[PDB]
Amino acid sequence: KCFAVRSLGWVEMTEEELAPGRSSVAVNNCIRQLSYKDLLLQLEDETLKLVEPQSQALLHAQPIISIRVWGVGDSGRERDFAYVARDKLTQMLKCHVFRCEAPAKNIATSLHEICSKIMAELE
Repeated sequence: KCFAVRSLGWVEMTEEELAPGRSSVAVNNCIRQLSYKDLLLQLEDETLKLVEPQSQALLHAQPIISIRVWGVGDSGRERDFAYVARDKLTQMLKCHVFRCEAPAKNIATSLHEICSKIMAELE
C-alpha cells in the first residue's frame, strides 16, 4: 500500500512500443536506460500517488486504469519499478522509472490486486 521510492526520471515512448509483447522489452530498455527525488509511492483509491514524505503533500496522481503497462526490471534489478502513462496536459506517452527500498515486485503485485478487484467488481 505505501512504498518508499526514488524517482529516476522518465523516457518518452512511441505508441508502437506499447504493442503487446513489444512492451515488456521496451519497459525494460527504459529501466536499463535510467537505472544503474525521495518520495512515497502510494496505492489508494485506484490511484497511484507520488507524495512528499515530510509534508504529506500530493505531488502527482495517476489513475490506475489509464496506466498502460508496468514492469519490474534482470538480476540485481529487483528493486527497479516502472510504469507508463500518457501525460494529462502534453499528451505524450511517458515511462517513469523508480528505485524502491523494498523489492519492486511488491508494487507490481499490489497493482494486480487493485486491478483484479476492479474487473471483478465491475458486474
